[PDB]
Amino acid sequence: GAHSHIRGLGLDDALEPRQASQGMVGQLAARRAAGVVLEMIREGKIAGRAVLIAGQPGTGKTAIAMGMAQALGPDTPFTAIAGSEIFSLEMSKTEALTQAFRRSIGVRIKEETEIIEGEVVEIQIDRPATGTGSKVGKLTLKTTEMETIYDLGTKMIESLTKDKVQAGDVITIDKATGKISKLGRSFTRARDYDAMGSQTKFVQCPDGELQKRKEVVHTVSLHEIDVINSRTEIKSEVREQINAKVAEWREEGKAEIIPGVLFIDEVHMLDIESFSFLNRALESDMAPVLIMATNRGITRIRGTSYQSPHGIPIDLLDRLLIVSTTPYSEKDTKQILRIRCEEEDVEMSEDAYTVLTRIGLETSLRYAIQLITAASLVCRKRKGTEVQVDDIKRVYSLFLDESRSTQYMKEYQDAFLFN
Amino acid sequence: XXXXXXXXXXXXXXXXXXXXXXXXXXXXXXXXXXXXXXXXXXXXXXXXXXXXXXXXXXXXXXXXXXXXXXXXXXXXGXXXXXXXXXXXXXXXXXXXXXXXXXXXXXXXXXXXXXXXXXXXXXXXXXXXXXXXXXXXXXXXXXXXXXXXXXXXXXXXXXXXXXXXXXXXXXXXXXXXXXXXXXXXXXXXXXXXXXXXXXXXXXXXXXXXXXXXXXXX
Amino acid sequence: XXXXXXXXXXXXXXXXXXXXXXXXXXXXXXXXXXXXXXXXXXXXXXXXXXXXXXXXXXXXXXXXXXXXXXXXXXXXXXXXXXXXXXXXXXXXXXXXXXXXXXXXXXXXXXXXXGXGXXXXXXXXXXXXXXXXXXXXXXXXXGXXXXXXXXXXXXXXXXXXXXXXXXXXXXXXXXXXXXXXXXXXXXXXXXXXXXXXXXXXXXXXXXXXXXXXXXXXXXXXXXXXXXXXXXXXXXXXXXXXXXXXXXXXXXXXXXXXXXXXXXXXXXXXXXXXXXXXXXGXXXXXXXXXXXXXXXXXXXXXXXXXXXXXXXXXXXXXXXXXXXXXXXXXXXXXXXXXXXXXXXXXGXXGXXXXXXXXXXXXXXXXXXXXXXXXXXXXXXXXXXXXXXXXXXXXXXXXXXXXXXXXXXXXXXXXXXXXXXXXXXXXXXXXXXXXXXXXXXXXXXXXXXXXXXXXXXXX
Amino acid sequence: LLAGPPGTGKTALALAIAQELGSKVPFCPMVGSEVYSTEIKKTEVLMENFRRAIGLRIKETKEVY
Ligand SMILES: Nc1ncnc2c1ncn2[C@@H]1O[C@H](COP(=O)(O)OP(=O)(O)O)[C@@H](O)[C@H]1O
Ligand SMILES: Nc1ncnc2c1ncn2[C@@H]1O[C@H](COP(=O)(O)OP(=O)(O)O)[C@@H](O)[C@H]1O
Repeated sequence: GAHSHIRGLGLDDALEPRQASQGMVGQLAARRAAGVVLEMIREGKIAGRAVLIAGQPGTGKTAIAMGMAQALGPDTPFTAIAGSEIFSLEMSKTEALTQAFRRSIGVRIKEETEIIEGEVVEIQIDRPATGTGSKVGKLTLKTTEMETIYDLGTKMIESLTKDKVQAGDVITIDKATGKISKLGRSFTRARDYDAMGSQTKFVQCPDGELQKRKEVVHTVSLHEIDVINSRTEIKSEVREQINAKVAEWREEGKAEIIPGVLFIDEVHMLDIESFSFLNRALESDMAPVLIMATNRGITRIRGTSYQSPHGIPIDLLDRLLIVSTTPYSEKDTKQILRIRCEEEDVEMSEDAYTVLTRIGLETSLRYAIQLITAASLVCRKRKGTEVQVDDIKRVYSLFLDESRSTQYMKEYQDAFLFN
Repeated sequence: XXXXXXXXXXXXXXXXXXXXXXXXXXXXXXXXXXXXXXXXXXXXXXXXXXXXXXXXXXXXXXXXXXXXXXXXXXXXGXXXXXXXXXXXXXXXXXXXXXXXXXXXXXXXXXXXXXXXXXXXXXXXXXXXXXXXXXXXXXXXXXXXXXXXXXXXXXXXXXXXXXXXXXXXXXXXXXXXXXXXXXXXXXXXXXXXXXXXXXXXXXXXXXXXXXXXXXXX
Repeated sequence: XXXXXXXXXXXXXXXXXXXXXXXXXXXXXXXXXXXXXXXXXXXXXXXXXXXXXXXXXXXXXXXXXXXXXXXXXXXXXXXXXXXXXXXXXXXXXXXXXXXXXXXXXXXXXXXXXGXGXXXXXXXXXXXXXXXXXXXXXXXXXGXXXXXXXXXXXXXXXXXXXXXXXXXXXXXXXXXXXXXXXXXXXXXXXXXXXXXXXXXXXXXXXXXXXXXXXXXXXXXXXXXXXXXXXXXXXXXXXXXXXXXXXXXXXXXXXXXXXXXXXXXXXXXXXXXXXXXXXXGXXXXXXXXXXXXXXXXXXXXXXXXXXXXXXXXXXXXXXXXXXXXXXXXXXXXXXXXXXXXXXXXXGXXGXXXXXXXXXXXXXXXXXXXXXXXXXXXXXXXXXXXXXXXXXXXXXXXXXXXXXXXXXXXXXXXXXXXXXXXXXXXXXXXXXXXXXXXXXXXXXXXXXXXXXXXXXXXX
Repeated sequence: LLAGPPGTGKTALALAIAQELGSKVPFCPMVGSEVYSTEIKKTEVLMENFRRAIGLRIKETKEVY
């Protein structure tokens, strides 16, 4: 959720940054280049191309990544995993990369039917059904909130004629929200009491749907379908037959797949055998787009004995688009803070809004944020319900920055490791 | 096809429209792809009754109820052909309110899927439907869907054409749509269209008024 | 886009809005022999200036209207009307122009509004036809101007029905437009404009208050429905609506009452806040409708609602005493009301009974709210008032005008209760009166029984 | 990315954290060297020490005199 606020690159139609759209601060040149890349994508020119972000650490360039993910579409799949996360004990590297890719592709699987859901005593005015339309009015049945004034659908009679008088009525009877009902495609029905069997003690729970309807996808990722079809390390025959399954699904037009975008960071964690997979993987039929982010300089490629910029093999480097920009200033950081502040739903004095940035701007964005909640708890303690400098600085008793965290504690180390 | 030939339509064809009522029953069994064939049959059939169609008008009414059901259960291209055929008649303009529910089926189509298929139909359907039907209220509803298609939906010549049918409605809605704006390629096209009537004569009108007064 | 350039223009036209026009009006008045040249000249002049045309029309219309109101549109009045009509027709076409046109249209209507005022001889009819076209092509905002339309609605309702109902059909469509969709495309709430439409609904209630067509009823219902179920709250319109509700409910099929009932419970809370803003209207209305049912004595479900409303009357009285209160004033009001209702059959019954109802309510609650020997002062007079209720009604009630004993019972009960909760305090002259009146009535056994029991 | 604890008396605190989070919760301390075992391999001991650290509060009903 460290990027919930993000909504996209935030530029005009002429590829110019309105500097605050979508909730992204400053960082002009980066967003601009990212927009150019967005274009490149929308014309398939990124075929046999990828883009690498030469970031500065302690900043998590993921921001612009998520932004591009948004600006591509509403729900374009987007996964971000760490380069080091491929050396598992269980999964092979191939297994891991394949899982990532099949986790970067989605589908469109919607369907149709009609039946209500709800919970009320089995004395129903909709136990009969007039037909298509409201047939209820300001009908008032028992829910846990209040009575209702609403409209209903068509097929409500038979099911309640099917509904026997049960001890426990989370069954298709009525609606009592207050506003609106209908049938909808539920088919998620049985005859059952309104409770389950709990761990410590056992009590009753008055519950139940108010309504129910969905033209469903609710399963959208190539990787999702797989664990759907495994236990509640994946057998290939499952995958290919799933791929075989969808292979026709798409033909009818019933199903539609979209590319996504995948984001690795710390690419220098990989090795040649990993890259060799990618530049073969990417040139496939409909592979998603790829973005990478490092903060190392000239470096030895892992798995060999050679230097190369960022530790990337030349062949891959030639076919790349390199983007990079600056660490933050002050002004932005405050603005950056506010965003996360309001996202974290915290009462911060603009007085605090100085003592804190002067920490982060000196130390790092991704750490200062990491403190934000850590003050609310003493605000919960001091009853203060608001954060001036009063708190983080007070709990700067228990607070200190990265050099302080890393280095001065590395100096806490360098204190004693001297002996 | 015989009816198309015998299109002269004797009482044989009157009862062929009764056979089309039997074909409506054929359709019921859902006749599968054969109901699309039956739809064609009925289309012709419809074509006959064009003479008087009072009983036939009601024959068709019953039939149309069923037809509506057919294309609502949603029997694709079937519906397209049917729709047009149906339309070619008269007299329902409430049947088209049910057809507005069919255009409701026409939305969510956001793709870009395989071809203009369904859309083409709708596109085609539009002005034709618009010519008669004239639930202008739902004209606006329809228009919403139309607009989208027109904007960006692969087949632009169809959307444009669909919009041209909508253009014929010549609406406050027409001008509203125009004003509303779009990818504008098509909007400009339609806006340009966005005229066609002729009048004036700030003298002729006056004369007419005078004449009227005199008459009074 | 490019219509901002045009809106600037529309604004200007409005803003700016004349030799031609003057000439035209004057000459129109003075045309009586031969003048077509002048006529067409004028036309072209005030064609280039739609605003001018409209304005001219309006003023002319007004003067014309007064003089011609004195009649059923003979000769020149008719001429004028027709001229206007023709012009409009032509221009309506010509002037598929701006929103200057829109507001000018509003003005025109408004004159047409006044034309209808007495409904002329059809001039208004043709103006309505123009509107029908007009509104039929409108899809515009001009909310306020929509109000002139309000005037028009009223006008048509006063002139039989027919094409004004079609204009209702037009107006029905217009109401749909009030709660519509151009702004839906834009995308928002309003809420505030729902309340704007609730004011209109005040105008729709006036349409109801005229006569004919179930459309209004439907509308009302919908409006109210919409209005709540969300959670929306802001006061004055609610105060209004009620009045209207009451009115139509009285008028027929008591659906108004149902609406009102729901509203009322809600408002008892909601109107606790609304009485902070003085649900003065609410109070009066409440009383009115309470009595309306009370006259009917009791409309079951509505009556059931009203038994609960007797309880809610008490509830809201804890607030209507803030509106108006205490022993002295209570009694005064009661007496006045009594006299009034006595001197007034059904509605006088209503007045007096309302008071009692209020009075009776008050009585049991005031057994609960207070005094002992100071109570007596009012008590005897309360008893007196109770006796006086029967004095003013009872047999008066027994002939025509429609209330009930219920009150009697109520009062008795409350008093009894408090009193007994102690024991015997304080009865006295109030009690004297009580026994007397009890006896007086002796109808029927129920009440008599009650009396005796209370006494003992 | 940080630094920290030298010398003595750390695990005391781990066990402290153990007691306060309710009584009798799982606490299985292990050293990093465990995984480099020749008999069994890593994943084994890893999952083992995990399911060492999972508490089940089994509530049972007994027929008592
Ligand atoms: N709203 C935000 N939330 C979190 N991080 C942000 C936000 N805005 C900017 N950043 C961080 O600021 C950093 C900027 O680093 P920069 O030097 O611009 O990288 P590069 O040189 O590759 O352009 C990025 O890592 C990004 O994560
Ligand atoms: N103020 C204090 N009160 C009680 N015990 C303390 C206090 N300060 C330090 N300690 C002790 O520090 C000790 C840590 O030493 P030890 O038990 O050997 O743990 P470890 O070997 O993991 O460092 C704990 O036994 C704890 O009792």
